[PDB]
Amino acid sequence: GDTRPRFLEQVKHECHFFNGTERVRFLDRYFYHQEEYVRFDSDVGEYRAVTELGRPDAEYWNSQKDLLEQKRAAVDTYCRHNYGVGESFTVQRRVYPEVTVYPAKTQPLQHHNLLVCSVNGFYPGSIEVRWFRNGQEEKTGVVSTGLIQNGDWTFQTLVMLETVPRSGEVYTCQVEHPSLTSPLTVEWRASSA
Amino acid sequence: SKGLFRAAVPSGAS
Amino acid sequence: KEEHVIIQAEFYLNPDQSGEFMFDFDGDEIFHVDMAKKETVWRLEEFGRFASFEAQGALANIAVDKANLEIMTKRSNYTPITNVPPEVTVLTNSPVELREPNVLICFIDKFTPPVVNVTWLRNGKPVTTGVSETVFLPREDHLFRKFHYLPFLPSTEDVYDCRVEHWGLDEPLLKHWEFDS
Repeated sequence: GDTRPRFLEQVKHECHFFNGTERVRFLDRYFYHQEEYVRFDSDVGEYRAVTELGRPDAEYWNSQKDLLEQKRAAVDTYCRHNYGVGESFTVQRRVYPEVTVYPAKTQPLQHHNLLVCSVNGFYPGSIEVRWFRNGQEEKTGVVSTGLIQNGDWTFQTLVMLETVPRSGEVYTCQVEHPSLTSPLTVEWRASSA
Repeated sequence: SKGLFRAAVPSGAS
Repeated sequence: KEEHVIIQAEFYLNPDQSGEFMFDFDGDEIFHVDMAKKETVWRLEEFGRFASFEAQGALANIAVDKANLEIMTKRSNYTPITNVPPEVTVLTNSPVELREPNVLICFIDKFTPPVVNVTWLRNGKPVTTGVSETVFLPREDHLFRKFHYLPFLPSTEDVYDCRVEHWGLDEPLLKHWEFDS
């Protein structure tokens, strides 16, 4: 609808945490459209122009002593401080996965099918999902969507297995996740239903 | 028990 | 590699005169500031019990960003942003069973500028009832992502779509979903 040209300023103040808070890196990043033009990186300790467009800003701001000391304190005053405030419901947050198993194509036996394992609602992102046929793990024929972020502090993943079920067979999906102290296991037995 | 988030401030350009 | 990242992300966009202030923990939103209401808005209501944020401070930042934008626009010889059209994916919150409450999720990815018109369609007719959306979320490549949500009761009779408009697309983009039987 609107074909008027557009103009965008972004600013990202980023705190990167390694080994709890025992190493923190603070980045103050300025963007024009998508182009980073100037940044302060606590590891460098002054502003550096990323693109020629940022030189006037790097040079002006680096001439301001109070400004630099202030950016140099940001690892503590800003990053550690905010890590403190949010830690309890972010870093510590754990929601259990829900596991559901089903065939994708309602087919007869001795015919190719995808058994779907749907893992849903979990936090944080890290998870592992294993398929077994009888008691034997199968890493062959595993087709996965990967980690999908739902945008609401939960993730899902869908892990499918390529089978040809014959009816004397049992298949199992095993899930591990930090919220759990033991795997959640879900079975599917090969028959008409 | 109730903490306050601090905003980092952008500098005015030349 | 790093355990966690907290990003305070701001923008201002002309000539729309529109801006965002938000916090982000590992790619999920803690909160944002509704520039209209001048209020902090927690992504989950529970976060607000544990923390607080002086929203007036966000609006000041935005004013600095607006004023800077004017400067940057000149400095670039009035070079505008290149549209990057979005990718859209629709998926369910949990697996689909008939008559069992569920939520359709519209994941809108890898676009800029942060202006989109989104509409859930049920059988080609819009639906506002019970729906929700995030603000525009930052990406490491400096594009944006966004989610929309529609509660629904699955059915053999219904079809659904996520209709996304954006200046980088020639036409509206529909992503389709229907009960799978």
